[PDB]
Amino acid sequence: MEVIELNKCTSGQSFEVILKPPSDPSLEEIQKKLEAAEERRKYQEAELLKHLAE
Amino acid sequence: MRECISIHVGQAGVQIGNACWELYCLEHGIQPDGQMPSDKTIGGGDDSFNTFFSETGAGKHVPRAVFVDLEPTVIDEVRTGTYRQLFHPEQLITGKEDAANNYARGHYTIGKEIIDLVLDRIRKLADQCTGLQGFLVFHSFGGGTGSGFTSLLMERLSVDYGKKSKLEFSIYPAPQVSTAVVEPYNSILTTHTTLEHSDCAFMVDNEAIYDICRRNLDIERPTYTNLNRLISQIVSSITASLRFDGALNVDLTEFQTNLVPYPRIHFPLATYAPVISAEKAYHEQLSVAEITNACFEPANQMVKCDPRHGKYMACCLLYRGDVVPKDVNAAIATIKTKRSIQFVDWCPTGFKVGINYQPPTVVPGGDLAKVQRAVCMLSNTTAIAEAWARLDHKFDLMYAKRAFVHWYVGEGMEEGEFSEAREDMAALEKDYEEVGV
Amino acid sequence: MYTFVVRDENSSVYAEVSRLLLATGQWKRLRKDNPRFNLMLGERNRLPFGRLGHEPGLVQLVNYYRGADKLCRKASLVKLIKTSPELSESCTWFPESYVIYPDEREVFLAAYNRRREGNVWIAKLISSEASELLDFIDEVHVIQKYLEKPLLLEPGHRKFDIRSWVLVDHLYNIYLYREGVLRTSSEPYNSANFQDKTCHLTNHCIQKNYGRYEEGNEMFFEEFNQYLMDALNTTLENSILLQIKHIIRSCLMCIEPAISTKHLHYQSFQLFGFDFMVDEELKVWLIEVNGAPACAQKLYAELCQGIVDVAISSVFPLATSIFIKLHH
Amino acid sequence: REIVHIQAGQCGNQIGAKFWEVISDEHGIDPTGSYHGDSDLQLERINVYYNEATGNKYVPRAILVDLEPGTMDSVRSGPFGQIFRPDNFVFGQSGAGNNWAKGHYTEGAELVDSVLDVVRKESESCDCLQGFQLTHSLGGGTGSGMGTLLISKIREEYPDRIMNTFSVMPSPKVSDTVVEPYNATLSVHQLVENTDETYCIDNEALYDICFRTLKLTTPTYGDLNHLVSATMSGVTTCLRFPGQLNADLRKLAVNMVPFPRLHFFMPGFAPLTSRGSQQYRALTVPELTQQMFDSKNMMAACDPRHGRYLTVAAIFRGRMSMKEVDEQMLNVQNKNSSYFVEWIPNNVKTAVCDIPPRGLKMSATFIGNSTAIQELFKRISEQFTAMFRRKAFLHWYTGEGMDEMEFTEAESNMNDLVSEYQQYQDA
Ligand SMILES: Nc1nc2c(ncn2[C@@H]2O[C@H](COP(=O)(O)OP(=O)(O)OP(=O)(O)O)[C@@H](O)[C@H]2O)c(=O)[nH]1
Ligand SMILES: Nc1ncnc2c1ncn2[C@@H]1O[C@H](COP(=O)(O)OP(=O)(O)CP(=O)(O)O)[C@@H](O)[C@H]1O
Ligand SMILES: Nc1nc2c(ncn2[C@@H]2O[C@H](COP(=O)(O)OP(=O)(O)O)[C@@H](O)[C@H]2O)c(=O)[nH]1
Ligand SMILES: COc1ccc2c(c1)NC(=O)CN2c1nc(C)nc2onc(C)c12
Ligand SMILES: [Ca+2]
Ligand SMILES: [Mg+2]
Ligand SMILES: [Mg+2]
Ligand SMILES: [Mg+2]
Repeated sequence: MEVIELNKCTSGQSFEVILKPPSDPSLEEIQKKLEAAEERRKYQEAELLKHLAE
Repeated sequence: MRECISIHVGQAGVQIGNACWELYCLEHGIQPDGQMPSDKTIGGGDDSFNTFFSETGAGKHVPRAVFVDLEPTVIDEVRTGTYRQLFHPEQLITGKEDAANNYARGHYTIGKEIIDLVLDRIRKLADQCTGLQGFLVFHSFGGGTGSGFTSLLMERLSVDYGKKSKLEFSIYPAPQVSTAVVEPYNSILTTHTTLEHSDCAFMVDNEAIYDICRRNLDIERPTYTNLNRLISQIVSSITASLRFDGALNVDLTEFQTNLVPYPRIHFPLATYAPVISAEKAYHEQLSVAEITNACFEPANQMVKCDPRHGKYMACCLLYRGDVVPKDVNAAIATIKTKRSIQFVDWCPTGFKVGINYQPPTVVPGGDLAKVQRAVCMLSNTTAIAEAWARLDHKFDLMYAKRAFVHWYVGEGMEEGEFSEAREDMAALEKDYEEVGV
Repeated sequence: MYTFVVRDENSSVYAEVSRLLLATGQWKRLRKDNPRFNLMLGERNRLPFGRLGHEPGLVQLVNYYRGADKLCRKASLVKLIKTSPELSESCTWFPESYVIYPDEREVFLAAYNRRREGNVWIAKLISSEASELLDFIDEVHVIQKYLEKPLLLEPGHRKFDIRSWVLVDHLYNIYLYREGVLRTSSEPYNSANFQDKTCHLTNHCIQKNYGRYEEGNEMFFEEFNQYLMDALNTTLENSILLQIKHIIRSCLMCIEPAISTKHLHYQSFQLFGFDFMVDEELKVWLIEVNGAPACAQKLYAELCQGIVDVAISSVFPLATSIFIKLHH
Repeated sequence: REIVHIQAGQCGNQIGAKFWEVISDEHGIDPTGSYHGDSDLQLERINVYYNEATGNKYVPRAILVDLEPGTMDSVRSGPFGQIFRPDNFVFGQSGAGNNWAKGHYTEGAELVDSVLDVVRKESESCDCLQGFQLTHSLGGGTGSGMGTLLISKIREEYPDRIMNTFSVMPSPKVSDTVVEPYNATLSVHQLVENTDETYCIDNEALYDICFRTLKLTTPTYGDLNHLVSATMSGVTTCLRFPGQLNADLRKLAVNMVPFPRLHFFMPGFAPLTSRGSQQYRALTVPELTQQMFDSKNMMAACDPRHGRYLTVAAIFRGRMSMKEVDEQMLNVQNKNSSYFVEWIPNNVKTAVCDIPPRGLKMSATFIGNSTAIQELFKRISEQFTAMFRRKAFLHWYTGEGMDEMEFTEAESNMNDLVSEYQQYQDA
């Protein structure tokens, strides 16, 4: 077991033990998708109010 | 010194933030009014605790936190609770009606109304930072706000703070304490939209915390207060390196560097020991070996799974209390011979150890007894994919009948986002299996 | 009542376990995809162990040990024996084996060259020339030393293999069913040619001379013990069964840390089929371990009843033992 | 999170008046609107159903609607009559004559706009309005015909609020007129499209419970309404009291209604009690759970073993072991798992409130979305077709402007509702 990079201080210690070596979307696109969904809510609400008008 | 901003979203996020910040004040010696007598640099300073606390001219130490809920009653308890003086009113943001356990309602309908307000309140804390390093986001997978509004928040934070790291503390849904049937929908949807925006996420299955409270605290019917005090201890172990002197995980970047070699596979498993009941009259204090050995027992993990049938990519041991490196190596030597610990071939087999001499702090009157030494192990094992398998199975059962889909479509969401999100989870499940065959 | 589901319709052993459970009047069967079960008689491939033990208010149990395939695949069994110090490369009861990919190829040829200076090997199919077997492989495999001097029953000059059924419960007790079976070859053992392999392969499917000496080419311990006394002046317990009990215990104690469900959120048991080969000197060799074995018709009733008593009713109790417990 | 209550018709106002009597006693409000209770839990969510007036008075957010003055005069004279805001009494004079057409198209049309003015006045005072709850019968004329006209017009003005109803189903066992299957079929067509949650209170079930179980030989409407007010109290417990779950109407709809048209719930209650007689043995938690799932405690005459539970809500009231509740609730699911759909994981959620109802130490209320409720609509559809195949009694309706085609459409839509429930009973 190799113990490496041992650092000590008043608060404690740290080290590493090795046992074996190895073998996006822009603000524009966000605003558009949020408005596309609000459009779909307004369309479904208009279809409802049109149905109630009949 | 580099500052970290914590963001608590939804009921689960806010209430867990209450637990963590109460614990932080006890550890750092900060009174509920914000005063900290041990701090001799009045009005400022770049000490390690200044990563989480700013300072006023009068000497108050204010958390670099913001609480946001789409409904007021939970944050209203913070506005009137024991630590009401601690927070500035501007960093406590409430709506008027919640997301009704509906991801699409929290992301699209209500989220759009309040996203710009939160981002400017977040901006007010960032301007107080000489070198902001990123954010710690607390939320639930199952809640409509915790899932819906967080994924919208994570999207915008990548735009406004591109060079910044973002760590998640996510509450995985558990039927024993959840009162919503659509949590698998919200969980998959929020994981798909957030995945590329989070650098490292620590999942916490409420089923695991619940059972730990029953088994090791002898609490017959654990409440959120029981769960959150225990969760705050684990969170405190994970963040302690950011708030204290040391050389391991000193910045948010080091979390991804030490625990996440693959961007998509960024869900480390957390194991914690010992959890000892404060009502236990006689208790034999456990050794370094006994508590290090407990880190490989599935009954002590934040997510129930079997690391024997997976592979490790990284492993951290974070000790609090009377611990010296000599005993850790002696304990790791014994454990390696008696347990199935297998690393992926392209990774070195080993452990990064951090020791903080201050023993774990327990809130007075809580359920946890004070111990002489404790440890939190962060291990990126592919065995955590079992939690995705469980979640995706429940998702597939409901979605096959399109049950409850109409609630989401009626909020402006398109049915395709369900399958699109599920497809991503299908890819995520496949990556884990590649790495861990 | 207790609840169970059946996800392997092709299992002859657990089909009988389904009937015996229903006949108690305290077990109700559900549909395969119902999660609110106490017991799962699971599929053989891609069993979803990750979904077990997450139903509140239900103690869940499954008839397979996750990770036991490391012992029940020919390639995995060889790797396990050569790498585990509990068994070591100098294991005296496992034949020399090498894994070949169509690999230890160069290490194998070193043994075959020292064998050039009995060099019959099996690949899994029998051959005496190393190059011929390798040509067959390409058209994963393990090559193994073919035991050239096996114990032959008389009358007949016949080859055989011994199958032992072992049950491992949720507590990791190791129970060896007292009734084994000898799967015999009805054709005399011919050492002069290995291309004709009906006298070498003792599998039941190979036995299409079938049934001459004993019914179904199956000899049980009652008769085989009596033969060993009259012919060789010994008993089945002393000459063979001690080694079988030693091999079964050694294999299962090796993988116990990797498959045990002692501190898990679900439990496991599993029935295994160990296949042994006895040589000219009454020495037992392990051939393979079978993870989903079938029983013999005479023993189906008694064995499946014992699976319920020891592995199922021990966890879900109701409202002389046929097993030998192998102590560890 | 305020709720606006509406009660329409004879039946609507009688059960509505009983509902306000029961919950006013639970919240400690006296017939004059003064609070004389002991626990502050009684007022933490009092704003959901009560407006706070001058002098620390509590006025129910209730609107009382009828086309006759008879029943509403009885309400104003009743024990809690003075608690209602007098302006919220809105009534005509002609009546509706048990005629769905009069309530929906002629007589009720004259009166509906003035009801909507009172509704608007209550809504504009609301901090954040959740939605509306209506109490009515479906077999009469005002509650059935005008009630569904109101619901249609409330949805037009408040399209993003929750519409919840307590709808009483007619039964020849307790029958006023032969035209009740006509009125019910016309009304269910409206309820399918214009409500989010409907508690199906079947008068057949209430009669059988009174007769078979409570041993009442000749039940009155007062005996039936005792069961209704107990159920209405129980299903609104989580809306009125603080607890682990601070529930609202929308979260209830989101979790109970997996398909929009299938939002008709079977209410259940335990223990079953007759008024004026108190039983002194408190029930064990195993007994509450067994009885609340028993068909003999269902308020809709449907055999739950003939269908499958889509979703289930259970609310326990009293001081009891929440662990024993979890074990017993899990025991019912694990022991009858065939009757709960496998394609909605964990579809039974439980809530606990420490305040028991008046006169009980422990109680349990059941809200089931079962596919067996098609039996109720089948029953009403059979009685409908029995008369409609001969166009019998149709002149009462065609004289108010209606066409036979409208009856044909209503029959079809309900028969579609029945077949839709049968779709998920096999899956
Ligand atoms: N550990 C823990 N889990 C919680 C807590 N509160 C809620 N949960 C879990 O979170 C899930 C529900 O999400 P919530 O946070 O309550 O909902 P929300 O984020 O506020 O979103 P909405 O209420 O739908 O607007 C359930 O699975 C609960 O079990 C908590 O305080 N601690
Ligand atoms: N090293 C060896 N020496 C001699 N015979 C051997 C041998 N290895 C295998 N055999 C013969 O081959 C026969 C079948 O081989 P094997 O048991 O590996 O195939 P299998 O797995 O398809 C049958 P099952 O699964 O039922 O045990 C055995 O019965 C044995 O007689
Ligand atoms: N459960 C119950 N049902 C009632 C009550 N009053 C009337 N009904 C039923 O409601 C139907 C009559 O409708 P009703 O409300 O009286 O006529 P409306 O005033 O025009 O709405 C019949 O099926 C009655 O059985 C009551 O107090 N309780
Ligand atoms: C089928 O799953 C659910 C069923 C019901 C609910 C929820 C989930 N979740 C919720 O937030 C609201 N809710 C409830 N609403 C009301 C008005 N009364 C209730 O009594 N007990 C529960 C629980 C409950
Ligand atoms: Ca300072
Ligand atoms: Mg919430
Ligand atoms: Mg085999
Ligand atoms: Mg009447």
